[PDB]
Amino acid sequence: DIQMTQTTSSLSASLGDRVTITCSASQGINNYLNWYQQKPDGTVKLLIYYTSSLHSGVPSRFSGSGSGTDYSLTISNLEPEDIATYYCQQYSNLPYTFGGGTKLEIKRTVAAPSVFIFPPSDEQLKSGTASVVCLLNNFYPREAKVQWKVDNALQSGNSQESVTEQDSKDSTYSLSSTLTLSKADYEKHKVYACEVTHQGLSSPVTKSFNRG
Amino acid sequence: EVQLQQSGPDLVKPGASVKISCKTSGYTFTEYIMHWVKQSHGKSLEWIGGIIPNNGGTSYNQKFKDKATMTVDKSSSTGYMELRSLTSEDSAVYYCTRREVYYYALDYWGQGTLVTVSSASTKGPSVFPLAPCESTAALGCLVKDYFPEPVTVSWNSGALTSGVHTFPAVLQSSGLYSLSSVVTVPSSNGTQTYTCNVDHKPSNTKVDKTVERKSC
Repeated sequence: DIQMTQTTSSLSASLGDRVTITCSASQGINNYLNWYQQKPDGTVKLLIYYTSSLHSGVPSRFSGSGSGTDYSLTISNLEPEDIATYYCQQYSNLPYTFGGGTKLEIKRTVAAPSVFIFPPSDEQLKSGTASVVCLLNNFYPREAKVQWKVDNALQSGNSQESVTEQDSKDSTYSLSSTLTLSKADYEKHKVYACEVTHQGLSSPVTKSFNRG
Repeated sequence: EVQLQQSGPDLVKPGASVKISCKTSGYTFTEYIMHWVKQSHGKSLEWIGGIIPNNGGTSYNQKFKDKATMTVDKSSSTGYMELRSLTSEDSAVYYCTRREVYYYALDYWGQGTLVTVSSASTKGPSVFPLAPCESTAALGCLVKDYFPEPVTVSWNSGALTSGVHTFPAVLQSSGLYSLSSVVTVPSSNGTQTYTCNVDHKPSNTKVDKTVERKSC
């Protein structure tokens, strides 16, 4: 059963740069090696077949190389739409086997998030829970501190975060932080605030509202 | 244009079977082998097997010989794969693909079918507006307390795509999923309305939630 190893599973590169993703097989596979790109939405595209042959409709920035056990996919100059996980596949033996994947992180200029806060809807309150959402839009890099303050009391343990995949045009991230309280807790307090610290902000930005 | 349309997501019981479709268009079904690939959450691709449509002849990955059964149906131009005796290890996305010759490769891919193997029951999302109490405004939809994955969100029936971020779902301590979808618009372009369209196929739940701007 032939093993495909993509040792480096997380790779970062600047737009314009040359990028190389490597793949080695447990035994020789005589150039019977294909490359796929999986987009964040789960769509899979064939890029390269039989080591070197560019699939129809694939930019020439993509090339494949190697022989025996060792294969590489090269992107001559990185574009924003190249954000993906890349997989190698051997067809020398059955079963067809695949590498672990290489996720390509894209490096670009710093951008601060624009920040938005949203109170819970009455439609949620009526059934006993209050979700308070803080949005960080279109920033780079991914590292960001979101702190919740309720009437200026720093919060812990009562919020969850989620982050988009890097955008295919502007290579930025967006992040949501949801603060979850009981209706009863939400209503004992006046000011809800989220404070964002990020490299692109010369000092933290706070967005807040008052209940009632 | 070649096209591989797979059945929708699936909640299944431990021990249950399930049968997945891949209806093909834009090529002679009989002239091309079909393979099936599995992808666990945050995982690599495992090849399951192939099937020659000309005659129904099959190859299987040894690891899946007891699990999976491929078939075709030349009239509907539709391949199938049945998974038997399901467990957690079968929670995955399953892709149908077409093999081409140039030198074999998988040159077209289905959008994939998310299978979740679980005891717990379907629950439809609650959909709540995200509206504010600068040079851009934002609003959105909170899509709370659903099981299993996935949901699709569009805005204005697929006519609003730009400025849109649908966040990946977090599993809450309740064992129910939640996510938000958001839209940003430059303050100027007041003109339009904002409705998020949420579809949870596992619960046959469709919901259009209009987000009241309350400009006046």
